Amino acid sequence: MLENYARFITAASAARNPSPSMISLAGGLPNPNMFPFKTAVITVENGKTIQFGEEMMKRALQYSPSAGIPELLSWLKQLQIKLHNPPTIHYPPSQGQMDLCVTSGSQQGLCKVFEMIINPGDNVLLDEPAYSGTLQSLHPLGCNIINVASDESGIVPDSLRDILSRWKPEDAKNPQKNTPKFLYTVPNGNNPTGNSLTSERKKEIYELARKYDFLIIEDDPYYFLQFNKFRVPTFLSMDVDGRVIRADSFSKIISSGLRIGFLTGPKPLIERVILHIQVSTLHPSTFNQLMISQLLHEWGEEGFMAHVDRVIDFYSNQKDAILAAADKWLTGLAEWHVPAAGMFLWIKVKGINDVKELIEEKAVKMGVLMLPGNAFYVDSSAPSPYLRASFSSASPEQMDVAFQVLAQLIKESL
Amino acid sequence: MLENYARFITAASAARNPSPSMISLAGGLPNPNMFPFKTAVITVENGKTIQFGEEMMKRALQYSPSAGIPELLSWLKQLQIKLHNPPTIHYPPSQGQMDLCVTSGSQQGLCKVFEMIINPGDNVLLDEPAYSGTLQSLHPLGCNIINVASDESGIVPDSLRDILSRWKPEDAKNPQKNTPKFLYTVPNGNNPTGNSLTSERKKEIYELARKYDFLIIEDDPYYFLQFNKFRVPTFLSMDVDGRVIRADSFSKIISSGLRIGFLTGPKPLIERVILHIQVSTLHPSTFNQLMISQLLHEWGEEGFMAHVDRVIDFYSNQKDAILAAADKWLTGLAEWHVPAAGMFLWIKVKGINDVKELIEEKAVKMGVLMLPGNAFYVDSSAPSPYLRASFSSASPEQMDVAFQVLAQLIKESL
Ligand SMILES: *Cc1c(COP(=O)(O)O)cnc(C)c1O
Ligand SMILES: *Cc1c(COP(=O)(O)O)cnc(C)c1O
Repeated sequence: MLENYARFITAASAARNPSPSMISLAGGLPNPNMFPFKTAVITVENGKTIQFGEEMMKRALQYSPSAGIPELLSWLKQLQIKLHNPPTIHYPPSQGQMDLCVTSGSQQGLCKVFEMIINPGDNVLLDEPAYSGTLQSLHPLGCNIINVASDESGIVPDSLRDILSRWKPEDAKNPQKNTPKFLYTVPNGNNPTGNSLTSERKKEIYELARKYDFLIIEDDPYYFLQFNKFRVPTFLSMDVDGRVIRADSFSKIISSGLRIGFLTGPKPLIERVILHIQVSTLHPSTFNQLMISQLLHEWGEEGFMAHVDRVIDFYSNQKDAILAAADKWLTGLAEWHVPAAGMFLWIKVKGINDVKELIEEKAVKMGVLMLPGNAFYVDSSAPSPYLRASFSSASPEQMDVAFQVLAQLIKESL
Repeated sequence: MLENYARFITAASAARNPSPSMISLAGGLPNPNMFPFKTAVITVENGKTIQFGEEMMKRALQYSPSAGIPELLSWLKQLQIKLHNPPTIHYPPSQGQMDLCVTSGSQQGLCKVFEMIINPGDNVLLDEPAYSGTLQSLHPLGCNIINVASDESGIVPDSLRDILSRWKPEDAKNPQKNTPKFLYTVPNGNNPTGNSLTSERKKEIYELARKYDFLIIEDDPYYFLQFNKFRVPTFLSMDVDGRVIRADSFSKIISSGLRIGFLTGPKPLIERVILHIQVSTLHPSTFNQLMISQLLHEWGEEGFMAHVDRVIDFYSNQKDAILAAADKWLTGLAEWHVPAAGMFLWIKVKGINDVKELIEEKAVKMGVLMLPGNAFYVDSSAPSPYLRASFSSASPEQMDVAFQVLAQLIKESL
């Protein structure tokens, strides 16, 4: 039941109801034999070709369960246990028993989670600069976003401690005190900053979240792109309270265009999210789930982790290329921290108040496109000296050209 | 864009903002080279094979525009023009210029439309019995659902006229008065009833929508499954005012499991749906959209309509089969109408109050299920004499078996 999670949940979310030998005339499935696609053959780099014969193609073209197809869900649960060993797998449902939901990309799960929790006027916690997409999702919900200080190691727990001191810990379960519903964070390779939390910080933030009793929403699309070969423990692995909701993405690792992600957290909150899925998308593409599931079952955890290693090596090499181009052209004209994960470099330009002018007007003129930092803040009209540079795609030639131009422009703009 | 649809739009919906030079480092795309699927071949029955070579696979696995791929959108826009010729294609944006959105199933779009529109306390109109999935969607949004009488030709205009008589026409644009936001209907082959609106009723209803200035939400997943070979004009075809939002579905025709449908309507409302999508699913599967696009462009409008004709002929034979089975076993035991479209027969059992015990314990034993009517009403705890029978899949033999058992169980309680 919802009873320990009710203070977190909206009146509308709580109001949702399920909306999913034997000759049955009771179902509402169309006839699959009418669908025009018949068989599929899918090629896999140095891998086993995936084949959908006639009967698997009928499955793939047909409706399937809201939470995901059972083979994928089971594979992903075992993955989570192997990687995070969450203490909640062993608890009753009311106490936050770990559960998982395949979603249509990890943004879908996150959005349904924000929609589940937020009433207008609710207080929520995040560190700016934050992903512009999360900001635009929170804005129409009408909550006050309360900014927590961050630095090259993510959220500074001293700043969080100081923000929360405006309440008493005893206020949390008092329905008349507007204590924070949650803290939102991207712990690995934050977009735009590139910075990651340390485990020391995570342990410290987790104790605060216990002390003031709010949820941690751990949005982690670069979990599998950490450049340090030992991965940092997640909030999920330390979640003794069942207060963590985790969003994982295949968008950087397997495919972004396939729209397959997954949400993991306390069963009663996952159930709310699934009930919302049941009246919207109904489920993620059955076809794309079968493609991924067949790949992952043939790979095993081991083949999966080898591919992740391969992808990390590529991004590591790209990261070294962009840092060298920056060392070359931008030293003394700008500041940046080495990215700990992900695909972005966050550059603070010296001696210029707002950089938006410099990029939109002048850089474009020169055939170079960087992104200004403005859209990563709650007040995006405030001036910004930062720009986000992507290193996922550019060649070393193109990075060299891009930074000469940026160097030229920094200097000309004084 | 908004001011004259603002009256229909929630506060949250209107607050949403957009959330989507030879060298660009400004982009947020992962490298598609890292994704493990390299090429794909999908066969089409008596059609040309769909091939994703190396470069088209990279595109299929990558993010794409929130409203859909440009080639699917243009092909669908030309389809709507051919089938419906909406008055609205020539209007400026603000006055409701026709626009289209590809969605992850037609239900995603419907859900985003209800959410975009409804504030707690709002009045909405519809006819019961209605789709249980629609009812579960509306329930948590807190609106007053006002039932409109329907019969075997669908919504009865005189009932609509009488209900609306409780409001003044000139209160519609009074912000302080709570006139109906919209009429929701499924005008071909309503699930569960199988009945369809006639064009005369459509004209009448449209004129009422104009008089009381509400929107029509035309949810039309069986439009391509009409058993009269000449299709009824749609609300979209007569939409001089730009007050019609139309949801189309490929689910019954091409594939339910690919999660591709689309929404047509006034650009300012479609714009609101898109902005919601940009912070949730982001877009529908690029892979699935490209498979469908290749299919449709190769077929052209003619191959598409020939395919549709074959699906109608198939379902039309199932309809005949289930009707014969009904005549054989149920004459003088039940009442039903012949379905005008869709895949359901709706049966009233005579001389019984609630079928729920009759089916969900007594008939399950003999190995037969049909859906009790309760879930198709706003108050599902009320007793129902009705059963919904699907004819999409069962063979004529299994139909005989189910109606034999049904006939028997009714005898055992007459
Ligand atoms: C890349 C990324 C994602 C992934 O989006 P999906 O919906 O999983 O495709 C989510 N959040 C951030 C901040 C990202 O950078
Ligand atoms: C079958 C059906 C649909 C189809 O939904 P998709 O999201 O397009 O699969 C929608 N509404 C009703 C009433 C239906 O019966």
